[PDB]
Amino acid sequence: TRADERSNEIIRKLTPQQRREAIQNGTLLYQDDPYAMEALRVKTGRNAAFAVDDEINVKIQN
Amino acid sequence: MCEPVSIGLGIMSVAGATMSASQQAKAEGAAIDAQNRQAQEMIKQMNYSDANLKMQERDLKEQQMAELTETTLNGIRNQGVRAAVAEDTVKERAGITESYNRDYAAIFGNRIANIENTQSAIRGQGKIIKTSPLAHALNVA
Amino acid sequence: MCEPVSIGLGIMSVAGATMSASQQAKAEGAAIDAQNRQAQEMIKQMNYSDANLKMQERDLKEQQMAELTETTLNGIRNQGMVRAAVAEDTVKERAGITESYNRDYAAIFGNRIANIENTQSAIRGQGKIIKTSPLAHALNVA
Amino acid sequence: SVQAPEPAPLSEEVASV
Amino acid sequence: CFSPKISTPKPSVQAPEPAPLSEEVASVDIGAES
Amino acid sequence: SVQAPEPAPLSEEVASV
Amino acid sequence: CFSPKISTPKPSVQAPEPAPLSEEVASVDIGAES
Amino acid sequence: GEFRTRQDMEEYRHQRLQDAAKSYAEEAGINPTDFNDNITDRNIAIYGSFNKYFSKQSEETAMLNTRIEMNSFLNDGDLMRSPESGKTFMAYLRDGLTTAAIPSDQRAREVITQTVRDAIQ
Repeated sequence: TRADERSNEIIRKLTPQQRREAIQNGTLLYQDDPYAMEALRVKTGRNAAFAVDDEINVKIQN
Repeated sequence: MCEPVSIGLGIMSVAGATMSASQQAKAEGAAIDAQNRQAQEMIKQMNYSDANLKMQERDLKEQQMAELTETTLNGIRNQGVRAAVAEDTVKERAGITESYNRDYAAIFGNRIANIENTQSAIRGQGKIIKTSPLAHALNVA
Repeated sequence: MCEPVSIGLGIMSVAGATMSASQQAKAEGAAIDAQNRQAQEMIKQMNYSDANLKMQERDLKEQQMAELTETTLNGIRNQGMVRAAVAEDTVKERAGITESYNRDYAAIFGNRIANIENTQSAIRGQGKIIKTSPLAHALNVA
Repeated sequence: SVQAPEPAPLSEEVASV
Repeated sequence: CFSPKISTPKPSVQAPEPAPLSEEVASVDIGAES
Repeated sequence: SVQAPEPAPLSEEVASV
Repeated sequence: CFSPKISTPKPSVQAPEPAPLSEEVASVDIGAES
Repeated sequence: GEFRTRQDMEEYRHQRLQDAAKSYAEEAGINPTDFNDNITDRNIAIYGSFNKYFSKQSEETAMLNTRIEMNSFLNDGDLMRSPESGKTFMAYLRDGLTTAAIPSDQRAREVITQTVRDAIQ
């Protein structure tokens, strides 16, 4: 659907160190790399669920 | 005397626990959500290393960081050690019934050694032997 | 408080961020427009050369002038005059930018594009104007 | 009261006859 | 005239420490240079 | 706190492989 | 019961300066006649 | 940094433009129906200014996630007392680096320098 797909295919064909240095120099990239967003979603879900369950468990042991 | 959460605590203090569980749940959870959002918002604007910060910022961060600490379920989180060392629908577990109750038949007949509360108890090469802080403290000193 | 443009501050203080963008735009632009109009009307009366005025008017003009300063987009404004000083598109024609005003990584990484075209004169142009640092420049003269 | 909670165990040891 | 309720405090960890000394005999100079 | 802004550049210089 | 909203002031420049002296030894006389 | 979404900036800019047009046309006595000189060279600057801020916000959120995970790891007792502790930390760091995640190597240097200071209390 989006017109930025071609950006996605050319972005995907990069060695991880190349992406690392491209981010480090700040010239290009960061909002179009299809891994950081997944990292945020997965880690956010883990954090929320674990916090709630730990709170309930300690309250029960109280 | 008009904040949605500033009347919730008052009405919980007055009325007490005479109501059902869900109302108390929401009334207690509102303030918790507010506190977590505020603390996370403050933490985001900061830096990471403590060698690049001023004095007041360091004190604020060290004071307000501790509310994210958790103590009970650390091991379940951290078990994911298997990757560092190597390189299930309750029924397959032994000692646990389908209703999350103990199964006395096996533990009394087959002489089951231990109960696998979590994973990694099947086979196992990660050790992780329980210790006591005071014994270690005497050992070092 | 009954003043039409003074109640905006009160509603801003009370209601706050729950309001949408348009209402904040109005309530914040009214005062700025009034101040700008007053400043223009007051500057338009005096003379130009500061050797022909009294001291009160000098101090008043110095204090009042700062409300009209601009600091960010000066280069775009001044680009026009340098063209005539030295001599005598539709986004798509630019390289590195898509029609949606976003960077085109494909061309950047394949065609080896040296520079991204923000403004005009990025195409060719021997005028230079290369960025420098104020502190080194100051140390040069001293 | 409630001096400190008890951490959840990985696995627990029992005995038999 | 009602049923008051209490709240369970959040556990806090700060590492044990012995009691402080009243005299507090320490270094006599403050400052890295010497 | 806030700091002084930065004027928009006329052009950017980039690098490649 | 309220949500205050802060604003961003416009930066202003009047040339940087070191801190002035205490005695500020200046010209002894007043006026352009000399 | 005042807005959080592109649409809000769009609407705010449109309204300010509409007010300013009349507010400036009134002074000279000129009828407003009679301002579009370098529209492209200002749109480009605005959009670049927005994109940079959005990128900075995202990377900072990633750093917060990593900080929480490190703090959660560091509080387990027996794992630290166990004779297999450093290898797990190194494996976690390598896995984090080799999946984008941690943006650059400066952040890795910073976290390595901070963990030593944390593991003292």
